[PDB]
Amino acid sequence: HMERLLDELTLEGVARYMQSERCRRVICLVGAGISTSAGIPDFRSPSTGLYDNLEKYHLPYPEAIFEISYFKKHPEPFFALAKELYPGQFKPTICHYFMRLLKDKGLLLRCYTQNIDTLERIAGLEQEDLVEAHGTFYTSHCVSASCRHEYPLSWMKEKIFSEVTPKCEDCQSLVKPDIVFFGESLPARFFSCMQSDFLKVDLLLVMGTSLQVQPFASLISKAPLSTPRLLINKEKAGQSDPFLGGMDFDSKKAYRDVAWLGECDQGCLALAELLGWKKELEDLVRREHASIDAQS
Ligand SMILES: [Zn+2]
Repeated sequence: HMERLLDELTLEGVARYMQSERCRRVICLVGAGISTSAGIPDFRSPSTGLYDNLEKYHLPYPEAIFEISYFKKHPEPFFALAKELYPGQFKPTICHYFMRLLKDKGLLLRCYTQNIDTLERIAGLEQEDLVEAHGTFYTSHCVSASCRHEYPLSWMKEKIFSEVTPKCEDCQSLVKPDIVFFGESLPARFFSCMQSDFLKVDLLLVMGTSLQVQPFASLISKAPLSTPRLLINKEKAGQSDPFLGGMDFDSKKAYRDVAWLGECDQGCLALAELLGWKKELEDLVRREHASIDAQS
């Protein structure tokens, strides 16, 4: 398969491709693994125990706490759990700032994220750069269709910590964080952007996602057949399930998929180093972290 775009199936090969004229547009697909080093737990991991200690709320079924209709009937369990799990700090990771550098260098077509933690926005990705496939806590909206007053995270955090159920100042309906609940569709933006972006992509950077939740995981099968796909993740992921266009890292037919196994921050640091960006990345992270630490 000598017509392949990567000269070798390694991080070095990906970096050479990125700095070549053939690689102009990068799509990042990111999940919980890019935020665990910021102290944000993987909410979909059973080890997080998201559905443990819910007996106190007397739910009809455990998932009711994340179901839109139940939430509109009984929002208190959700907000109590949100207080319990609310992060102590919102400091984006090296990986988030690596994506900001991609944006700065003119390479970022889009970041599709499964995360709700807002760290992409704090790191400087703008609305146009992002597809928050599972929604976000970055904004909240009044639930009444005729009103839809928007509230920022600071307002919602004050309500969560004072243990006052958030109500709209205009109409007194419940205000809900913009995360996708059970019984809700993924945002239209997810499908709209997918249909356009994957015609234009030169590289998929898949970071911190095990590609286990649909339809987000299917994004990898939307890339053109020639598009290299780099996985930076603690574990290999995205390969075909031996039971049930997956990643092929290791067969003799492999031609475009590369796995770098380790912490996402370390993989992004290694890639930045190959690209000559390590000092830029360090300076950016150190300045942004200093700024966050110095909020007065
Ligand atoms: Zn309202």
